[PDB]
Amino acid sequence: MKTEDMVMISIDDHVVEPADIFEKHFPKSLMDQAPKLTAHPRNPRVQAWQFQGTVVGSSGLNAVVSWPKHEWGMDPTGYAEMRPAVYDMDMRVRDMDANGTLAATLFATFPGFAGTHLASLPDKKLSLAACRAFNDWVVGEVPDAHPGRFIPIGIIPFFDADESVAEVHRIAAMGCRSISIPETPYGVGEGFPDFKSGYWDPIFKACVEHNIVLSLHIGGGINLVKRPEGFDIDNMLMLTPLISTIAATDMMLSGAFKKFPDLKVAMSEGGVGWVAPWLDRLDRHIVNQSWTGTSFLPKGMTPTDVWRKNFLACYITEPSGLNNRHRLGVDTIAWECDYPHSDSTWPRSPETLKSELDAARCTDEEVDKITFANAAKFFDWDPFEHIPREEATVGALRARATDVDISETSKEEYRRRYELTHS
Amino acid sequence: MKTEDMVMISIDDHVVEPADIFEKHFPKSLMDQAPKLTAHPRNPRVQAWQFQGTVVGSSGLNAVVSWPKHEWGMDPTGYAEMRPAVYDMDMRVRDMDANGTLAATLFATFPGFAGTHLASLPDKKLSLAACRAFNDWVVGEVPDAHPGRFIPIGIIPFFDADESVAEVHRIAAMGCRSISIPETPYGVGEGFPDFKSGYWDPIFKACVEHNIVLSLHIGGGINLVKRPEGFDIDNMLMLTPLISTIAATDMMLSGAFKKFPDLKVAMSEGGVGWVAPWLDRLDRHIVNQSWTGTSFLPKGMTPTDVWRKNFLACYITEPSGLNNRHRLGVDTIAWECDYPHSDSTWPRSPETLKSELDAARCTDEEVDKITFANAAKFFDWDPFEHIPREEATVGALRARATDVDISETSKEEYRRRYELTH
Ligand SMILES: [Mg+2]
Ligand SMILES: [Mn+2]
Ligand SMILES: [Mn+2]
Ligand SMILES: [Mn+2]
Ligand SMILES: [Mn+2]
Repeated sequence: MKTEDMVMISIDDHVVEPADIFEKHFPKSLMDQAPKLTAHPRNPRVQAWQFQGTVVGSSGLNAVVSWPKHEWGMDPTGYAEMRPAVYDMDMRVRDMDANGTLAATLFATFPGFAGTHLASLPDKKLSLAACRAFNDWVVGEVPDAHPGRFIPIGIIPFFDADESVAEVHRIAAMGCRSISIPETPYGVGEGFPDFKSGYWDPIFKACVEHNIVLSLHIGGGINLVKRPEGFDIDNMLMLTPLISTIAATDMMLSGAFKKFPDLKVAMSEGGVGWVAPWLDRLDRHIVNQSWTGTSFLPKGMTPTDVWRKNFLACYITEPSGLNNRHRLGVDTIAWECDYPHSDSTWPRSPETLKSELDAARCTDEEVDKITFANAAKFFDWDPFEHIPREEATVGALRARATDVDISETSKEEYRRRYELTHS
Repeated sequence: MKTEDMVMISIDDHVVEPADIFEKHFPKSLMDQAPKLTAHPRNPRVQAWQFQGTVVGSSGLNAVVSWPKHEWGMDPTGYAEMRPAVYDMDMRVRDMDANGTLAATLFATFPGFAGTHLASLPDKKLSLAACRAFNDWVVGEVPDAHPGRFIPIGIIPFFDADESVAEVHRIAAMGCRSISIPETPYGVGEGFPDFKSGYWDPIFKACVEHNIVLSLHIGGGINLVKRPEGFDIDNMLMLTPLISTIAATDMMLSGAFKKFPDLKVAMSEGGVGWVAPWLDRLDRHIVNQSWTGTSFLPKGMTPTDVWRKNFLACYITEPSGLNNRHRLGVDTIAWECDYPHSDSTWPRSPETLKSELDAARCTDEEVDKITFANAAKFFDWDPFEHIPREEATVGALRARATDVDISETSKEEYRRRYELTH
């Protein structure tokens, strides 16, 4: 197979919500309490969202596409500095065309990719309104404005189980395929109930009823880990995506799959390699403990069986990861772009992934599984409903974007263009 | 190769120090302050070590050898309940013969396998004395009494850098090949200095001068991870050996290999599979950050280069771990028995490992590397100085031990035998 004939669905990307999202979707009677854009306290030159006495904005590692690498950093950033495609979905699909990406899966910024910023705030009626307004935009408006380009994923008001169940039903009917939930809830704020407590069971139940995937995105497990005093960016960047073992262990040992055997879990941005040693240890534990007469799994299943039925490993780039694909089961590995994060392979995702696939001796069947078919089955999404397959390939989408400039562009030049646009 | 013809060195096992260790090795002038046996406050049926107003005993997951599985647990256990081989080194070598194990590497129980129990106590003169007495026993007496069966490994009084350097030099002269140090020092107690701070540099320097390996054994990383209030033994037991990524990242990014290019680090009981995804991310980071003109690594070296020269991955059983052996470099993977821990494969270590090696299509040369030759080279230890190779194989050692009973034996029966004896 040629690079140009790949079909690529990404099951993990990120969106910066545009400035009018709450003007358009917050309840009118609550509008004077809606999230509003203000200058960041540490950067009058960039805006951020003020909500319930808090201000939050985008990190400068999470919207870096096309920036020179020396401009990447932890400091807050904002619309003026960003390539417009990070916040303008009309421009986003053009960047996706240029990268050969058929579909993307948009994790939230302002509410938290798992909704934890809304869950941290004291007025839960206000936080609930903000959750529903966000879902109305990212689940309803965006996928319908760009049919076939976005896999609908939302968040829930997980501080309130009954309201979370209601929201699952509500966004299921809007086409929601996944909800992003905190991967290690006991690590969030003061702590929320863990998966073993039963607190999440009505949410798990409603998701199974709608075939909705739980996306457990990295970023929670790192907050569990004590570090030495001096903040080491490089150390954090190294550990943060390599410890999905914690949340996956929690979910496996919670008994969730014995109670809900059809429950689906995607370990978003977790990579591949962590799975193999973890399954080896779990598999051996179940064998060695079979004398107890019970386990956290449905009867007659090994951990590897449950991996293959209920889990999806998700990765951007990991050349050695595919050397255990037969251990895991090749059906359980899905690619992601992670646009516009520092870890994204944009705008060379096809070439970068194809080189790894070729070095791992992937067959064409395996290429298709990893680049789109595993994700499409797991998220119950038809990639060619709105865009025929011959028009959905890397080569065909790139042919629509020969005019898209993908060269390195300073955040200062985006700012100059932004200031010209808004005067 | 047949099972019987393997040669097996374990670079990670554990010892339960016997009752007379401090009677024999603690300074005579301080004997009234030595650790002394007493009833364990949480289990009066077993003894435990009292030292400086604390009492610590063995865990029932760390001396399980021959017990029925339903008897394994986190309750304290003691001499009376243990198979004698766990604390009696004359019986230990017979259990090693029965398992086909040529050599073992004995991590401590009472001081902490990295000495953190001694470091937690207020009187550091007594803690230093206990450290030196333990090293005298486990580095000096035990390997001398059983030549060729134990790779000498010690601990250090790491609460004091000057005393630690002095002790490295002292135990190096006794044949020490490794020191076990806390893998994540900032998580120990209220926190000790991390590897990046430079505090450990004179210790690293002394180790390199004697070609002594740093053993970073699992168990410290888990104490960094917040858990929910509701405890799940299984959750702890599942996570504890799978997060060696933390301490390895700390050591890699500390700059220690830039300052000490020959420093050697063994990730004891850490498994294998964590390495490949971690090296992929480190290799990528160093490529993508090369514009900075700085690195935590020596010039002209990638993270994979430093892995191959400076690290050893250590594992008991991991059927899928060898599927990235060429990624890592097959010279960097070493087997371990972890006797007498719950994770040990005793008394069928050869059979269990061989099945994994065959399934991974290992060549005879790769078999020899993983079972003994990588460890022997990494720890600069000659496996055939006292025992010729022909007499050192699984089959030859097991022929020494055909009379050794290895059947399941309840801890109540060991207690019956123990109490008759005493
Ligand atoms: Mg139904
Ligand atoms: Mn992501
Ligand atoms: Mn990311
Ligand atoms: Mn061990
Ligand atoms: Mn162990």
